[PDB]
Amino acid sequence: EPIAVIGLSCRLPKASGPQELWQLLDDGASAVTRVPAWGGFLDRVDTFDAGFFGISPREAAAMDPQQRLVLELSWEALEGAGLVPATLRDTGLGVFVGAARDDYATLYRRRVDHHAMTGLHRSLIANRISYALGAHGPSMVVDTGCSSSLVAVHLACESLRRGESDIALAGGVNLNIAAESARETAAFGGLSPDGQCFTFDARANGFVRGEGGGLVVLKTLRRALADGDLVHGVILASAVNNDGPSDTLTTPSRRAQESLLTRVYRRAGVTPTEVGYVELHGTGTKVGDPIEAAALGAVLGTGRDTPLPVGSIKTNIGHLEGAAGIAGLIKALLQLRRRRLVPSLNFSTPNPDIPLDALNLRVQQESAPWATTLVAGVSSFGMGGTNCHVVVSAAPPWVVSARSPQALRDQAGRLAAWADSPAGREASPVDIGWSLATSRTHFEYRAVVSGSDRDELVASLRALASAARVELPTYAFQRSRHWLE
Amino acid sequence: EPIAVIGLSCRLPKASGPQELWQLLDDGASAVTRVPWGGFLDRVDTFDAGFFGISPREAAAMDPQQRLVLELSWEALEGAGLVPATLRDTGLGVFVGAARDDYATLYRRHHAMTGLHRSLIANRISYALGAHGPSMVVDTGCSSSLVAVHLACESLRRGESDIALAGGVNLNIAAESARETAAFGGLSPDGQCFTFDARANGFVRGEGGGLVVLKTLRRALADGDLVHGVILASAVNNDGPSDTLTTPSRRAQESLLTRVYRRAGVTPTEVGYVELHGTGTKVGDPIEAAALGAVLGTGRDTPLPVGSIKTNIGHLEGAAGIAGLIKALLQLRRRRLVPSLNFSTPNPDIPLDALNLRVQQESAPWATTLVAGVSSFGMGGTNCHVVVSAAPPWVVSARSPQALRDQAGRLAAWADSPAGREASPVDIGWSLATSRTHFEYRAVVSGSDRDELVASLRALAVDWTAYFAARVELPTYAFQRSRHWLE
Amino acid sequence: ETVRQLTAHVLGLTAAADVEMTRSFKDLGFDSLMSVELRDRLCAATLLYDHPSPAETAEFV
Ligand SMILES: *CC(=O)NCCNC(=O)CCNC(=O)[C@H](O)C(C)(C)COP(*)(=O)O
Repeated sequence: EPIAVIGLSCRLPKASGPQELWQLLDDGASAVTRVPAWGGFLDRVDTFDAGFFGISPREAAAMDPQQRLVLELSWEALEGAGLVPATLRDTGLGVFVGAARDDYATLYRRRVDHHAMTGLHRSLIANRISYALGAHGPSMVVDTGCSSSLVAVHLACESLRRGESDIALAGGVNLNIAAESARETAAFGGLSPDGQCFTFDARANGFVRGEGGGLVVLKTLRRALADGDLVHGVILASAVNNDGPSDTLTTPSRRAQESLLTRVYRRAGVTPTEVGYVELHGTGTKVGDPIEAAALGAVLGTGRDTPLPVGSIKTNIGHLEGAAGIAGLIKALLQLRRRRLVPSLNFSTPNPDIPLDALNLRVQQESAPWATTLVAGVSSFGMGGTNCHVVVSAAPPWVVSARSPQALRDQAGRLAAWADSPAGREASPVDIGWSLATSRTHFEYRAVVSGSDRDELVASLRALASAARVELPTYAFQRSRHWLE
Repeated sequence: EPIAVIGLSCRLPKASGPQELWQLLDDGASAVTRVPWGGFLDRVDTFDAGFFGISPREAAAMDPQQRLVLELSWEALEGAGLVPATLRDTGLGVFVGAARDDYATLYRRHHAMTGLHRSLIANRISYALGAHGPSMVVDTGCSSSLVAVHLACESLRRGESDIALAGGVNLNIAAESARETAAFGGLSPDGQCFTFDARANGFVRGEGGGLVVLKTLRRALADGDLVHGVILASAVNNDGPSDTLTTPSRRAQESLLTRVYRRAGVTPTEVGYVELHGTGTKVGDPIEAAALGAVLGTGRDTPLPVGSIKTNIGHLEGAAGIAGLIKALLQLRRRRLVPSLNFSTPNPDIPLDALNLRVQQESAPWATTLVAGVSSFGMGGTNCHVVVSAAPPWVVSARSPQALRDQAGRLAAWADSPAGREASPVDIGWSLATSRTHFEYRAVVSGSDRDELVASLRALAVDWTAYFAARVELPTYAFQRSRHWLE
Repeated sequence: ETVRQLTAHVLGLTAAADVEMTRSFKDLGFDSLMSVELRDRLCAATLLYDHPSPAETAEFV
């Protein structure tokens, strides 16, 4: 049974939103910079708006920043999907978050109140979302590895198909706070000294550090059509398997990937010569990249008149190693929605060990429009051997509210900026007003503007900042520093 | 689609196997002792690295939880009557729930990163067995094992898996974890777990692990496996908007129980036992008792027997669900109810007479099929319930001469035990020939009587399929563990 | 004096000035442990369960 994707949220280096991520990917820019006293690092990871979620500053000080980031991502995802969180209380909403790092606990333990137990456990990452949203559905954290996010997405889809959950939250998160994780990672010697991910390139020497998070809202296609929700995409089928008896536990196996791809394309009703793009899991390594290329050529490259376009998002932001699958799924969904294929960086000379011409595969290194429905595939291979694949097809007076005066003025300014942006110019002002009045929850503080033109409304909103359904620029938080001492 | 459980393995304080666990539970003894307060194992630094082909340095850097899970899976496969060598390149899924990584804390005071990942606890099994099924580790809290069991059952029902290994493990090696547990304020000062009692003042730490083998009931019947039990349904839910993120909710538990007993088709007043999740605290125990009385207590003409294994070994917080499931399976197999310790007077907040519940504090036979329920509530607020009903010449092999003599000794001891006296020697030989794998060093004994065969086995302590019967259990394998600890 | 809301600093709101009356303890953050601690912190000067805001709590004294 197909699963309807209706909304998503993400937080990536140099990309604080889906629009920012699309702008970064379409412009061919890399967010991998040096450590802010190589790799993609977020900005102000120690800042959190604890007042919005009703959390005391003392609890937030010992709180894992990953939990706060996931809570903010979930709030943004539910806001962007047109669903009021207050209407999700006492409902069987499922939460699926895949995390595999707890470096905050190591930082706390290397150098004792009652908040340490609650704030240093992986289950509370999803339990806090369940508590805040009042969800009666299943909530758990799956530890898979580099493919934890895709495993969580597959579990959410299976739960939706079974019927025990009506709305699911699937995604992942990863943060690199402690230098101990970096030291252990460099001990393995799998980091490229150049600090870049040379996917399907002859200069591949390893991957680069990356951090960030992503979440997505999953619902059944029938229920989404019944409720009239705007569908971002359609997940057709997914499957999870393991390499099994390979040469080494770390070394991946081609046969398992081939079988996984064949089985995931068999039940999805998708034949070759109609898949327009495939999201690569390659981390710029000279070991697994040839295996992945050979598997893709054997499964999808065989019997194809035109070369299959391939690419990866790790060339821009890096290997998040805890949220790679959800990031790839978000990139594929954005490409499907915009009907364009973003270029992939770090590709100059083809890998001699990879016969791209023989495998009927080509790396997309130029922004080109997408033409025919369009089918894309996102693959995530865990380090231990777990592999997942997801197939996604394309879908077939202004009131501003906030809990603080400064927050209200920030919301008004951001709304005015979004309206002035060309993205918001494609929607009529009546649609914007309807979305603000129906798809946005009413807070303690509110402001109402009126006018006869869009420019007048924007001017009024900026002055105070000192029916179809359309997207809105999420919520503007007032983050404050909360760190251990 | 009901699931068939055809084998299980466990490692608990003063319980190295299902027989030892049954002996401990029936005798009404407690494994909670002093720190060498709480149940503890003999040793956790000992492992047989040569059995799995693991280098000694890798074993030293290996997480003991991974080794314990691998050993438990091997024991469960050996006792399930399935040859592991025939499980290669098959859709076998592994689901292990773990929530402790104190070995990383010990290391942080190339092999290091491989022996400190929680996911590999399952993934290594897929590497050892060569399985192509899903292998993921689920972190939920105190209900991780039950969640993993439910996920394995659902995967088997869907059809992407043939045989599943579902369970959990938890080890307490670091004193820092004990420090945080004491600072939280949940450890009982008396070092005892008074479930549903008036002396409830916290729980006791416990370490151990468990695993079970899950297969489709129709497929198991077609193959002809020894069905240990039949799991009917399993549901997972969250308390949502409770009073406190830590404080559990009664309405969510009531709804979960109602849905799990409606989906399984088991009406009230025919369930003979319920495995309690009581932690010996005066907060969640009244809520659990009220939920049980409202769901299962109502509409029953007799008091419902309830009990918890935490009164015998203590709270594990990583394998409590699988331990309760194993205890329920053992009770169903033996058709007897073990007593519950640390129970003298009912809690004033718990109206047992009004709730139509009673604590099983005596050893009595079980009479009507028999249906049991196992509950597991997580710390974050995740609840799971599982409903399980009852089923409707000698060759020895090992990889070392010392291992061979140890296996012969354990086999002879099991034969001398009254449990082994119910199986004919021909059945024992058939099980040894077919249900056991032939290792590098094998020996064959000959005799005309059981006593002569046992005496020959103690003295020394080919297509055999066509030589011969039913399938009977055997005392698994005799490991040769060696110390492997970081320096 | 009578109100002397100086023990609210256990909430972590810096000085005891940012704490606001006519509110609810559950919104600003108060579990069982903090409630018990605040009940035992008034020995130097029902009572809290039925009195969410600090105003009614100080109304007793
Ligand atoms: C494995 C696990 O979850 N173990 C703890 C289970 N605990 C309970 O069932 C009781 C929950 N107890 C509490 O919430 C305590 O009363 C607190 C933590 C002291 C908070 O008390 P407050 O709500 O009165």
